[PDB]
Amino acid sequence: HPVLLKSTETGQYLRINPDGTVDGTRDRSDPHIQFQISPEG
Amino acid sequence: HHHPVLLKSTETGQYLRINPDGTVDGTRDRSDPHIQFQISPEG
Amino acid sequence: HPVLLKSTETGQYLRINPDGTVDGTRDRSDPHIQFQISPEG
Repeated sequence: HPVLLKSTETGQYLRINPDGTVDGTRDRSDPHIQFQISPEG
Repeated sequence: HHHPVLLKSTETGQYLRINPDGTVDGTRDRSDPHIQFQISPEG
Repeated sequence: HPVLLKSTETGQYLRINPDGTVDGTRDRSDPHIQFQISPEG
C-alpha cells in the first residue's frame, strides 16, 4: 500500500526516475511516484 | 481538515521542495509554502 | 524519528546530498537518505 508525496501548493508528485534524478510530475498514474516510507530502525 | 507535512533531511537540515517548474531541491526556509506535502495512499 | 522514502518501482531512496542536491540512491548506508516527517503546524 504505497503512498504519494504531493506538493500541496503546486499539485506535483515527487518522482524518482530510473537514472536517479528526482523531479515533479502531475501524472498520478506514473509508477515512479509510489513510495514506501519505513523507520530507519 | 488538511494535514500538510514537511520532509526534513536529518543530515543537512534542509526541507524537500518541489518548484513550479518541476525541479526538486532543498531549502532551510521553513516558511516556504513549496515545502508543504500531502502524503496519501495511492489506493 | 528518522524514516526512509523508497521508490517502489526502482528501489531507490530519496536523498539530499551534502551540497543540497536531491537525487535517488540504492546506498542504504548513506545517512543522507534519512528524513524526519513533521506537521507544518
